[PDB]
Amino acid sequence: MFDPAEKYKMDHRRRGIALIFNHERFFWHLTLPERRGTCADRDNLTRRFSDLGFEVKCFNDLKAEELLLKIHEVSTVSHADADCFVCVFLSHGEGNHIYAYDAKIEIQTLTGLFKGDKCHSLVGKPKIFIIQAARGNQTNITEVDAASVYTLPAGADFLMCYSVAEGYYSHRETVNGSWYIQDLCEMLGKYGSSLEFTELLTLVNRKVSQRRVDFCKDPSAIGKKQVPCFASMLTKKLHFFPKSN
Amino acid sequence: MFDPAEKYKMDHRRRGIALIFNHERFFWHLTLPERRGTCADRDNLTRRFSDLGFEVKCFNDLKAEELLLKIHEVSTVSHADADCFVCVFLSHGEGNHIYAYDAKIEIQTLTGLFKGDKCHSLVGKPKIFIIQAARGNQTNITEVDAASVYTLPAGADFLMCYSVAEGYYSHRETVNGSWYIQDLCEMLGKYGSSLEFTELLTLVNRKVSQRRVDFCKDPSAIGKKQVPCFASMLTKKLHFFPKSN
Ligand SMILES: Oc1cc(F)ccc1CNc1ncccc1-c1ccon1
Repeated sequence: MFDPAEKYKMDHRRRGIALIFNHERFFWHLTLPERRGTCADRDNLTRRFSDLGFEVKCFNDLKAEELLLKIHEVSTVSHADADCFVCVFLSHGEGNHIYAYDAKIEIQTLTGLFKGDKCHSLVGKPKIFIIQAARGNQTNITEVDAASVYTLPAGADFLMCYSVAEGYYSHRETVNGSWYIQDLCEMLGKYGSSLEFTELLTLVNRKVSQRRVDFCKDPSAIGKKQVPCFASMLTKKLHFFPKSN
Repeated sequence: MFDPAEKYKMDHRRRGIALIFNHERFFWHLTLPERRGTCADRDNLTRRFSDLGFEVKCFNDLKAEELLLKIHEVSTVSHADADCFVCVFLSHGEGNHIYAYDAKIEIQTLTGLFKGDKCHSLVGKPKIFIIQAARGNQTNITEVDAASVYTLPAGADFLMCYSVAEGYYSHRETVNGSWYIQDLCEMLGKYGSSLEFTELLTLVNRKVSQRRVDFCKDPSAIGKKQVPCFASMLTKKLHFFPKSN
C-alpha cells in the first residue's frame, strides 16, 4: 500500500543533534583569510535550529584531530530516540574538502560516519549537511568568494545543502554574515515549523538568486551572482512540525 | 508580497521540448559495451513526457558533432511560448562527461547553452536534465555499472536528475530497461500530472533505494545498492498539471 505523501516519522522523544563547525581563523601556514561574519552565521543557525527542537552543539576553530574526534563521538552515540541529524560546516573548502583550522578533511569521511552501515540508529532518518564553504580569497563590507566545494550527494536519506554552485560566487557581510545563511535562517524563522524542508530550501534558492549584484561598492564584485543548490537523496517528505511536550 | 507557495508559470501555449539522446552502441575503438535495454528507457520516457504535453524529440547514437548541432539548434530556437525544457542522456559517462557514439562531451557545455545568458526565452523557466549514465565494464539479464558521472548542479532554475550517486551502482534489465528510468516512468504515469516534480523524484529515490540486491542470480552483484539523487537549483514549485486545449 505505497503512499505518495509518506512523511519521515518525526514523533521520536528528541528532534536530534545539530553539529555546527564554525571556522573564522586558520593556521598561519595555510595562507587562508579570516571569515569575518561567520559568528553571525553560527548564532543565527544556532537560534533557528534550537527553536525547531535541536540540541545544537557549536565548535569554534577545531584542529582536524579534534573535529574528527567530536564528529566520530556523535556518530557512535545512539540516535535511536531522535528524529534526525543536522551537521553544518562554516569554513573554507576546495573540491571534496572542508578546512579545519589545521588542514583539510574529505567531506565523504564526515558524511560516511552516518551511513546506514556505520550508524544503525539513523537508518531511514534524515541526515542533513549544510555547507557554507568557498575559496580563501586574498564597517559591514560584503566579501565575495568563488564557488570551490563540489555539490556532492551522500547516500540514502542524506540531504546535502550548498551555499553556492559551480561558476557562481558566495557572499559574506562582515557583520550580518553569509547571504545563504541569512536567507536560510529567515526562511527557518518564517516557515521552518510548517513547510517541507526541500520546499523551504527552494525558497532559499529564490531569495539568494534574486539578490542584486549590478550596483556594488567594489566594481570587481559586479555580475558575480549567487545560486545555491541542494542534492537530495531523501525518500520521504521532511517536516519539522512542533514536537508535543 | 513574497509567497512561499509560488509555482513556475506553466500556462504558456506549449509545454516545451524534451530532447532524448539515446546511446546503445559505440565506436569500436572506445571499448564501451552495448547498453541492451536503453530502447525501453527511450520509449518509456517518450510516452510519459508526451502524455505531460512535451514535444519529444529522440536521437539514436549521434556522433559528437551531430549531437552538438542538434542541441545548439534547440538552444537558439525560441522557447518564448513554452513552459520549460527537458533534456535526457541515456549513455555511458565519466566525471564531467557523457558519451556520444564517437567521443565524450562536457555536460557543462550542454547545460551552458540553456543558461539565462545564452537562451533568453528560458530565463525563469525550469530546465530539467535527466542523466542515466555510468561506467561501461569491459533473456532479460540485470547488468550493473558503477556510478561514474558527477552529480553536478547547473544554474538558476535548472534541476539535474541522476540515476545513481557516488559509491552506489546503476542497474539495467536488458529488456525492461534501467531501474531508475522504470521507476521514474512509473511515477510519471501515476503522479506526473498532480505531484510537484521534486516530490515525484523523491518517490523515485524511495522506489529505487528499496529495490533488493541480496538475492541475485549473479553472486558478484550482491549488496550493490542503487540510490539516485537530484541537484535542485529551482526557485519555485514545479507542476505539470494538464494543459487546457
Ligand atoms: O559542483 C561543483 C562545485 C564547484 F564549486 C566546483 C566544481 C563542481 C563540479 N564537480 C563535482 N560536483 C559534484 C560531484 C563531484 C564533482 C567532482 C569530483 C571531482 O571533480 N568534480
